[PDB]
Amino acid sequence: GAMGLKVSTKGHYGVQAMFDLAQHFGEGPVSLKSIAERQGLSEPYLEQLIAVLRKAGLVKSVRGAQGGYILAREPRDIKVGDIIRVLEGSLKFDFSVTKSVWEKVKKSIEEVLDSITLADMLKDAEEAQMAQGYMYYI
Amino acid sequence: GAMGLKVSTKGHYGVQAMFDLAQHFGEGPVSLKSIAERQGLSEPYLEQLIAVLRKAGLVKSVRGAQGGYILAREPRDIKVGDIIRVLEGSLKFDFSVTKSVWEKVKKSIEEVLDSITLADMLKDAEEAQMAQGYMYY
Amino acid sequence: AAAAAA
Ligand code: NA
Ligand code: NA
Repeated sequence: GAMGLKVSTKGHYGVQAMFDLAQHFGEGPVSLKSIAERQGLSEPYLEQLIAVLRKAGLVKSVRGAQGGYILAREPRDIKVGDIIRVLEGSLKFDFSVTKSVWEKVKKSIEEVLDSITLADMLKDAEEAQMAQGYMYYI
Repeated sequence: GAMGLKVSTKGHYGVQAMFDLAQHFGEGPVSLKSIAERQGLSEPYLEQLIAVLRKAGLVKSVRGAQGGYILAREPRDIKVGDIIRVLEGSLKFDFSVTKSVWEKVKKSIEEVLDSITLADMLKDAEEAQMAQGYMYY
Repeated sequence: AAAAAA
């Protein structure tokens, strides 16, 4: 990155795991092991992640044969920013214009992540990894 | 915070120091000690910072007597993004939609930081830290 | 600590 943005492991794995659940939402519950396998995630880390997402009401556990985990809301009702919000935790006043610049950076990030839902990601996933007859590439 | 964005020490101090130089551009060179004092920065850290900014052509040293450091370009020709860029430094393909989301985040940050110059910051500084008759609020 | 710059 030119601006040197670094994404935390928790953000990256949180979104990856939620997206994997979105990809399986219609078909039903999947095991955590299967998510870890498809996404190249460590199972212990994923276990801890899912625990928080579950407390937040973003994912739920089911007791079936195909038991396992499913999204607790439809992908269209989960913004990427919602996932990030869940995972994240002598005096005098002197205004800092520099801090105001960072506030503007923060606001723009919040705007992007609130503008994308898991359903949007599902749509993009379909368009970008598809295959077609060559004459249809424009 | 909300998204939990954290700004590095180097970005924060890099921009603070460059802005302090912008605030003194017309008046001329200032010492690094003076910058460290006004901005609450560690002198050793600032000296290392300034060395890179100098190599990049963003600041220059002047011999003088009351010499010191000044911006090497006018504040209107230095984007905050320019400062950040200076300071920063088998096989198979599988598209990641999650990575594409972060690419979009990166783009928007780049756009904000390229849209603000040190001159814009000088104007904002004036406006926000002013004093006037109360009837004009 | 979700994202940092730079
Ligand atoms: Na939280
Ligand atoms: Na650089």
